[PDB]
Formats: sequence, C-alpha cells, structure tokens
Amino acid sequence: AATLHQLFIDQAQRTPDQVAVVFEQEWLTYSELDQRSNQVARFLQSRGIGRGDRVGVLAKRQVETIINLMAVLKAGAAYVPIDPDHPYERQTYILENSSCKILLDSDLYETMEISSYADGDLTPVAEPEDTAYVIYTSGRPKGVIITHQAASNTIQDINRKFEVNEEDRIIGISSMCFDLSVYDIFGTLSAGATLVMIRDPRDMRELVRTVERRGITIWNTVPAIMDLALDHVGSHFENISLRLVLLSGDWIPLPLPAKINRHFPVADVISLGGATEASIWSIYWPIEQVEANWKSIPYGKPLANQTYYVLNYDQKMCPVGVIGDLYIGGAGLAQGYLNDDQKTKDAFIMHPEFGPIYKTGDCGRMRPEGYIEFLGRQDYVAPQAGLEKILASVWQEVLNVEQIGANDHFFALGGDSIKAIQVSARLFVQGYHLDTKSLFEFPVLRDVARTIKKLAAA
Amino acid sequence: GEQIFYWSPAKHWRMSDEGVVIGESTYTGMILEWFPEFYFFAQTGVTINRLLERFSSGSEKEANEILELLIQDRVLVEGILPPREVFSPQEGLFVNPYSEQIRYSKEALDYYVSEQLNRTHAACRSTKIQLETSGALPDIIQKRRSCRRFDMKTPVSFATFSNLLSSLKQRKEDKILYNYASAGGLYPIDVFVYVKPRRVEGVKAGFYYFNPADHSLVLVNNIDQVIKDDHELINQDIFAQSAFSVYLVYNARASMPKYGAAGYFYACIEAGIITATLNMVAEDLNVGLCSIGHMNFEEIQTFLKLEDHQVILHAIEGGLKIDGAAAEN
Amino acid sequence: GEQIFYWSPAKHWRMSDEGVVIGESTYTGMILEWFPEFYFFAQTGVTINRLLERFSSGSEKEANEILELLIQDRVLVEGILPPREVFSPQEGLFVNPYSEQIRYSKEALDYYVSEQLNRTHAACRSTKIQLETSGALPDIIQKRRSCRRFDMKTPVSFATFSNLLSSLKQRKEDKILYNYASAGGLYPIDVFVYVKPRRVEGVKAGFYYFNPADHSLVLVNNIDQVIKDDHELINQDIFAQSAFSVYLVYNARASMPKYGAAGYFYACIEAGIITATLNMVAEDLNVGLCSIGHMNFEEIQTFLKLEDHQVILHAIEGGLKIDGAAAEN
Ligand SMILES: *P(=O)(O)OCC(C)(C)[C@@H](O)C(=O)NCCC(=O)NCCS[C@@H](CS(=O)(=O)NC[C@H]1O[C@@H](n2cnc3c(N)ncnc32)[C@H](O)[C@@H]1O)[C@@H](N)CS
Ligand SMILES: Cc1cc2nc3c(=O)[nH]c(=O)nc-3n(C[C@H](O)[C@H](O)[C@H](O)COP(=O)(O)O)c2cc1C
Ligand SMILES: Cc1cc2nc3c(=O)[nH]c(=O)nc-3n(C[C@H](O)[C@H](O)[C@H](O)COP(=O)(O)O)c2cc1C
Repeated sequence: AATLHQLFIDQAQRTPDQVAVVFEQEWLTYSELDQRSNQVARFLQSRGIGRGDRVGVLAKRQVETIINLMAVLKAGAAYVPIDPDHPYERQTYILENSSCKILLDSDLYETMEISSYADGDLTPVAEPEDTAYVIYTSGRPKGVIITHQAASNTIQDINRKFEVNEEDRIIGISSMCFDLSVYDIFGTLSAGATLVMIRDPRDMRELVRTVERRGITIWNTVPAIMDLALDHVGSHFENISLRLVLLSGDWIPLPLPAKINRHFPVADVISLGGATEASIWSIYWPIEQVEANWKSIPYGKPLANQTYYVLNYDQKMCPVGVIGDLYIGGAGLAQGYLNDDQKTKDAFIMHPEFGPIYKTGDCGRMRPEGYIEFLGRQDYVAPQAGLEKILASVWQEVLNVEQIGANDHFFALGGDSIKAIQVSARLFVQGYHLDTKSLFEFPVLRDVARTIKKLAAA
Repeated sequence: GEQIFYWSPAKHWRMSDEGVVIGESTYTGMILEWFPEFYFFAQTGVTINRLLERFSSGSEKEANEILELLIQDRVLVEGILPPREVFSPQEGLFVNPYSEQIRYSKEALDYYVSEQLNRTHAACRSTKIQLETSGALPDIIQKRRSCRRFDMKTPVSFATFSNLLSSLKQRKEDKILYNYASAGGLYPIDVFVYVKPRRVEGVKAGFYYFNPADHSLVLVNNIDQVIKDDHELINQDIFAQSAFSVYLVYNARASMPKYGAAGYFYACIEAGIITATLNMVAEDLNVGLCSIGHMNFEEIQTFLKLEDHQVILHAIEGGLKIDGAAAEN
Repeated sequence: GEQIFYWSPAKHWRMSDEGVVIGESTYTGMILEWFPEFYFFAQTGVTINRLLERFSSGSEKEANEILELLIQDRVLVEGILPPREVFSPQEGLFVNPYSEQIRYSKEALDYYVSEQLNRTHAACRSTKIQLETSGALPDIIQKRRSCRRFDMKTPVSFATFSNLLSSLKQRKEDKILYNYASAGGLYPIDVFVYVKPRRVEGVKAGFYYFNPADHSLVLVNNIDQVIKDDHELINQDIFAQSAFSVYLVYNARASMPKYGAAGYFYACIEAGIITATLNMVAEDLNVGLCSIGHMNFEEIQTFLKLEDHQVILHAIEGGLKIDGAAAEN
C-alpha cells in the first residue's frame, strides 16, 4: 500500500472528476486536490522541508486543511495536527515538543500566491517506513509516531472488508487532532469516495440534516456522537443512505445498537476500536445481528496484520480466557512516543516468542467464542419560573444534584461537553427544539431557558 | 475585489421615535446615527469596508453587527431580486374587498372561486355575439391536466426523456431557432433539471444544466439533493412521487443589456411559454407535469451554483402517468 | 367618496440641496417644506383634501399645483402599477458588462445575440450525456412562427375566429375547467379583443370583453379605435395588417385576495401560458400571431374602461396567413 499520499494519487488518476472533499459551498475534485497539494508541496520544499521533518497543521473545518495535509505528506514529511481552539500555551508545547519547523493554516495558497507553482507530479520522497503523522493525546500530552506502512494497513482493510467505493460518502465529524479522522480523510480517498466536512461537531441537529441532505453512506465517530445524535431524532425518522457505522472510542452502550438499527435499518453497524498507539484501529467485529444479550459488548478479533494477547505478569497467555492485561502486535504498531524514551520503553516491549508488542493497559479476557471482551482499564436556591424549574430538573438528572442557583455555571455541577448535549437532547425531546448548543457560552440557567424554548417545532 | 451591496427596491422606510423602521422591523443601536444618510449612500452601491470607514466611529465589532443584519434581513443585497421580493410592495396597493377566511377555510375559498369564475368586466354593454363551440381542439391541449401522482416504478425511458427536453433545444437553419418564442429572440431562461435516483433511464441523480446548443445535460451538483422539506406541505407528495424536477432560471445577462428591466418581465412571461410548451410534449409522450409556484428556491439556487445575475422563477415536477403496475424496481 | 392615492413603490428618493429628488426629477417650491413627512404620510394612503389640510398653509392654488404634478408624474397613484413600473427599480441592480451599442447598432446586437445563444452556465462540470434528437415533434409546436404580415383581404371566418377563442373558454364537468393552467385555478386574466372593420366575419369593429363562461363577446367601446401611433415604430406594420388585437389584462380582484403579491407574478406567467396556447390553436387554423411586448397601453387601458384593479400585461396581433390573393374587399 506504499504511502498515504500515493493511494490518493493512484485513485485520483482513476476518477479525476469525482468529488474529493466537500465542506459547504466550494469543494475540491480529485484532480483539484492533487493539483493544489502538489503546488503547496513544492512551496514547502522551497523552505527546506524534506524527509525526516515534521510540519504543524491547523485542523480547521475547511478544504484548505486537506490540501496542506496532503502537501506535507507529498513533501516526505509527517504532519502534526494542532487544535485551533486549544490555548496558546498548549499549542506551543506540541509545536516545540514535536520539533516542527513551521505551522500551516488556511492562509497559504492565496496568501503566498501558490497558484503560480507547478501543479504536476512530484518524484516521490517518502517510503512506507517513514513517519506519516505524529498526534498528541492525554493533554503534558504525548505524541504517537505512526508510519505510512502502518496507517495504510488499517485503511486498506476497512475499505476492502466493507467494499468502500466511489458511491460512498463519508461524513467528517471527528476532529483531525484525533486519529479517527485519518480514515475519514485518507481511507475515503483511497477508495474514490467523497468526504463531507462538518463545521461544528457538537451541532447534533446539523449532523442529522447533513446525512439526509448529502446522502451520507459512512458514519465513523465515537459511539457517543451517534447516541447523542439519535436523541435529537424523532420517533418516526428513518434513513436509508447510511450503510456502514464504525464505532470506536470509550465504552459501547447496549441501548445504542437498538437506536441505530431502528433509524438506519440498512446500516451495517460495526463494534471496534484499535488504540491510537497502533494504526488507529486493530480490532474488527461486525455487530453480527444480535442473538446474545447480557451486560457487555465484546471487542472482537484483530482487524488485519495485527495480533491480540491476554497476558499475565511473565507476559504469557492467560489460559482458556483468564482476565488479564491486553497487548497488541503486528504491522499497526507505532514507532513509539516522540521524545519520551521512558514511556516508549515501558509501552513498546519485545515478546519472548513473537515480534514486538504494545501494552494497551486495558483489561479483558478471551471468550471461548473466539472474541475478546473488554473488562475495563485502570485499576486502583429555588427556580423563579416553570421553565427554569424544568431546565433545572434536566440539569438535575444529568448532573445528579438537587437545587441550584440560576447563576450557577452549568459546570458548577461538573458539567462537560457530553453532558451538555445530553441536557439539550432531553430538552429537545420534550419540545424545546431550539439551540441545542450554547450551554457554556451562557452560564445563567435562565439564559439557556430563553434560548431553548419558544418556536421549537412549528 | 470587495462585494458591493445595494439597498433592496423591495424595502421601504420611515424614521421613528423607536428606531429605524425598515420593512416590518424596527432597528436599534449604531444604525440610528448612520441613518438616514445610510439609505442615500446604499442605493448607489457600497461595500462593507467603505460603510465601516464612513460609519464605524467606534467598535468595528459594533459596526459589523448592524451590517451583518441588514444583509441577512435582505435590506442590503448582492444582485437581482427574486420574483417574490420584486412584487412584495404591491400588497400595500391592493384593496381587498373579501375576508381573509378565503385562505383559511375550504368553504370560504370554494365560494370565492365560483364567484371569480363567473365574473365579468364591469364596463360591459348590453350587446352580445354568441360564437360557436362546434370546433375541435387538439387532444394534447384539451386533455392536459396537472398530474400530482406519478408512476414511481417504471423509469422514464431515455427516449421519452430525450423527446420531452428536445422541445427546448436549438435548431440551426440560417439562424438559430427554438420551438418557442422569446422577447427579442434572446432566450434568457436557463433550464435546469434535478433527477432522482433510478427514475430516468440513463441519468444519475443530481442537478444538471441543459445546454440547448448541444442538446446535452451537464452535471452541476451530484452531492446535494432536493428533499420534501424544501417543498410546501401541499406539494410534498407531488415531489415525492416525481421522477425529476425542472427549474426555470432567468439569466439577466442574456436580456437586460438590451431591454432593461422589461427583459426580467419578459422572462417571466417566457417561463410560462416554456411551462405550457413542456406540458404538451409531455401529454404527447404520456408524461405528466405539474407546475409549482413556490418552494425553497433559496436552497435550490444555492445547489445549482447560480450567479448574482440568475434567479429562479418557476419549478415543475414531472413523471410518467399511472396506467399499470410493474416489478418493484 | 374621495380618491385615495399611494406613494408608488417604483419611486425611490433622497433629500437634496437643490430640492426634493423623486425618481429622475428634482422638485421645488411648497413641496420642500412638506417633505420628508409627506413621504411617510403617502405610503399609508391619503386623499388630495387631507393632504391640503395638512400641508396647504397658504394658497390652496399653490398646494394643488404640487399635488397635481406628483399624480401626473406617477409618484402618487390610484391603483396597482403596470408591469413596466413594477420592474423599473431593477435597472439600478443589474451590472451590464456589455456596451450600450448593442441597442443602437444592428452589428453589435447580432454579435451579442450569437454570444447569448451559445452561452452556458459557468458552474458546469466536465461530464456530458448526449441525448437523442430522434424524436418527432407535433407540427403545431415545431412550425409555429411569429407572423408579422397578414392577409388583409380575406376576412377571418366566423368559424375560425370562434375556434381560436374557444381555447380560452370554460368547460363545466363537475367543476369549472379551462384548456390551460392557472395558479390556484383562479384564472384572473381578463381577455379583451379589438377587431378592425371588415376583418373578422360577424364582428363589428370595436373593443370587446370575452366572457369565457358564456363563450361570448360583449362590446365595451365601439367609438374609439387603435391606431398605428399607439404602437412602437418597429411594430406599426404588424398592427396595420392584422385583423384583430388581443389584450391580456390582470384582474387583481381574482387573485390577490388569496395569493397576495405572488398572484400578480403568477398572472404574468399565465399570460405567457395563454399566449403560447393561442399561438398553437392559431397554427392549427392557419392563423398567424405575433406577441407585442410594448405599445401605448395607457391608452388601450383607457379605451377598455379598466378599473383600478386591472392592468394590461401583454398584447398579441393576429390574422390569416398569406397563401393566395382575393378580390379586394
Ligand atoms: P466538547 O466541545 O469538548 O465536546 C466535543 C467532544 C470532544 C466531547 C466530542 O465531540 C469528541 O470526543 N470529539 C472528538 C471526536 C472523537 O471521536 N474523538 C475520540 C478519539 S478517536 C480514537 C480514540 S482511541 O480509541 O484511540 N482511544 C484509545 C483507547 O480508548 C479505549 N477504547 C476505545 N474504544 C474502545 C472500546 N470499544 N472498548 C474498550 N475500550 C475502548 C481503549 O483503551 C483504547 O486504547 C479512536 N477512533 C482510534 S482507536
Ligand atoms: C404557477 C402555478 C403553480 C401551481 N402550483 C400548484 C401547487 O403547488 N400544487 C398543486 O396541487 N397544483 C398547483 N398548480 C396547478 C393549478 O393551480 C391547477 O390545480 C390546475 O393546473 C388547473 O388546471 P388543471 O387542473 O387542468 O391542471 C399550479 C399551477 C400554476 C399555474
Ligand atoms: C414578449 C414578446 C414580444 C415580442 N415583440 C415583438 C415585436 O414587437 N416585434 C416583432 O417583430 N417581434 C416580436 N416578438 C417576436 C419574438 O421576439 C421573435 O421575433 C420570435 O417570436 C422568436 O421565435 P419565432 O421567430 O419562431 O417567432 C416578440 C416576442 C415576445 C415573446
């Protein structure tokens, strides 16, 4: 599978007029993305960017960001995504810790007049053993070094196991600072499919309209996004464009496949997850319908070119199951942590009877049915209106409290992003069909009440 | 390189104690000092930047908020107005002698209609010439009806679809000719079609521009699609069943340089000429059509990537007529 | 009992050092003190008497002079605007990329036309579907041409004239039906005909209102007549030869109570539907027709004794096609 950018070039020659990536009103075809990524890649080389370098890119929800990413890979260098909403001190840490030379934003192709550079093919630079991207997690944060050979193995097997082709349309919900997006960008391109970018990932109502309006066929998020979105969905809703749901990240709730099957009766929902420390994904397990219901959803078998182990204290396989630590190996393994030898030596180790392995830190057991089950990881006043009381009651059930001041900031009870959507989702269900966001921009309980009620349905 | 905005002809105004009345809304804040000079300035065509330099005097964030709202509320516009905005001031000129319940009550409307269908001009004299009905009318004219339910299984054959759309093509014969009339022979109506999946043999879903010179469809947009929420409630089942959607678009650049504003008027007439012409070829080919007065044209206009000099005038839903079932595909 | 006048939507304004700018004219005298409050007052509908009481303050002769001129110059109007006034503000919104010589030079126009007939939408993709011309079109559609010279000797037979006008009549069949479409089935276009002497068998010269419910002509005016100076120079020979003139008139009372301003828009579309429908029945009966965009409708409107809620949208000249001579009578 060579490199990530080579899979795009080969497919861009097959279907040059196919849409490559769409945001809102202007979008790039495969020939357009190839022409503008070549022009910027030559611009990077004029600044001395070559093999072994690392380039910072800002993960804004614009088609220019796709060009910069592809242009960095074409220059032979790896890219490090930077969240534009992160504070300056955290953005600065990653840029200096990763030893990046420059940072690319959306102000480049027009600002530097790069439309004048050459738009033709560039004799390759990167090899499959080269680093494609370094992404930082657990913000202090640690970077993960993923190679081109590794990132291509995960992407190639998803598309071939699920027959991703030109007719597919992938909704780009995950932020590019999260490794999941790599399939939304590169896995989509390697099959000739179209990527639809999302302006706001926490606007659940817009996510629903986007799937219906643009005929989205592939959904690839953390299961929390699908469960929160289907709580902004009426009881009589039904969509037949979505044909594949890839869920990974955090636990996988049991009531969620029931929601997915009832609203997308044609979607093949797949329960997976493969640790960012490896190629993004590593485990493959389709919901094989449901003939079994207990208390947990099993992880699955290795995706491809990867292995799984339940190991004890001497790094030996636990017999006929035996809950233990979870290890992975194969072609998906990362090179290591960037500029941290202590974490790399502890996490990436050598197996006495097999190739290198990585310690996920998760706990689990091999079921006698052939699948591994996930068993956890780390061991050790009064309202002034009826509408204010209803809104407080929703804050009470989501945040588990009693009575609150209307001026208590929504996170005075520990409220976060996921619980912010949970609050507005329940407000949406009962008939307050307005702004389901705007929970942190408006601290006052009443200010949210004036924003969520009125108008609503029609 | 900057966008130039004009005061909308559809918006009339007044100054007030409350604030600046524009249309049906009263505005407050910076906009009160900018006015009325802002009105005078805006008919001439001004950019956002020039407006800020002239009126900002303070927070450019405070100046941008009022400018953003006048563009949003369509008081400041970037190009020609759609028909609905053109005609909106006429409501203040028509004295309505009937009750509003005609629009809300099927019983009040059924009576208003029967009165309007037996109306006569008031200045009629007491002389009469009874003519003759003895004539015969072509069935394609006399049997045309508005079809609001279509065969959703049998695809429109590629031959049928080609024949229907050949009514709009060019004919080279010492001079370019069409099969329908056009003020000044300028033919400024762009014709677009949205085709639903599997409903027209040979045509993938998507928005196409019909080029009458080649007799070809040229794709504009296969990503987006028309949905039922883009249609008025009373029309959503018409659209649901239909195989394709026709959109009649006025190209001001093909008309106004010669006839001025009357070319926009002529294109509205020409839209009807096209609509009626279409509905007859359709009857010849056992295709049904139904004209659609209103729909979310703001979205369709965006899907078709129309320019500032193009506005959608009319829409038509079409498909094969019911007569026999088929295998479900 | 007093007449109520409204500020015309087609007129936009500005205050000046010179005086009161309204449209393309600057006004002087009393009107400078009355303004701008007069503008605000006038959109609401005011009489001449009420205006005098409020603004006269002096010579009622001096007050009447400015009121007489604002009504004459169409700044103050008594009813719905004709199409040409409706669309007039659009000139300030259309940026023309061509030179004015298209309108003054047959050579500049012939080039502008050929460019507009080979135009395409700019947002077209590089995909194509070549359809099929193999089809057959009805001769009544494909052979219709604009006829600008008519047989001035052979009278239109009473049967032929009756058949042509039967395209517009009603049909009772559990519900009133026409042979052509109409937004909401309200059919708000009044149809009038002017017949020249001796040119239509059975019909004396004069203006008639066609009643579609009876299928009858009802005289409106036999005293006045249409002349060549009522027509644009380029059309005077069309009218000279023609046997009759059709006038399409919008009856706001048959439409606007239901659809508001959009009903005026719909009637403009319906006028084209009628025009096109007519031109096909005519081809079936070897009658020629030619649509007329502009003419002195201010006079024709007066001859027909139209009310405030009626405006003329379109005119058509018609007659028998040339093929053989006859005895001069
Ligand atoms: P607010 O504004 O902050 O709200 C928005 C937020 C940020 C809350 C929300 O929109 C959001 O999370 N948006 C980001 C998109 C997204 O999906 N981000 C998640 C990263 S995807 C990546 C995570 S990971 O799997 O690598 N984490 C590794 C680690 O997770 C555990 N794990 C994951 N799936 C598991 C399953 N199914 N079962 C057990 N454990 C699972 C493992 O321990 C694994 O090692 C994924 N896509 C790549 S694998
Ligand atoms: C501009 C226009 C818009 C129309 N819109 C609708 C519509 O939205 N829904 C509908 O059911 N019929 C619609 N019609 C159909 C006619 O209003 C009417 O039902 C019929 O066409 C009158 O003659 P017919 O019944 O023989 O077709 C429309 C017609 C016109 C001319
Ligand atoms: C609204 C309208 C007004 C027209 N006015 C005139 C006119 O004043 N004089 C004229 O010679 N032709 C006039 N025509 C004829 C057409 O502009 C054009 O000459 C011809 O109809 C195009 O197709 P045809 O030549 O097959 O009829 C008019 C057509 C339309 C639609």
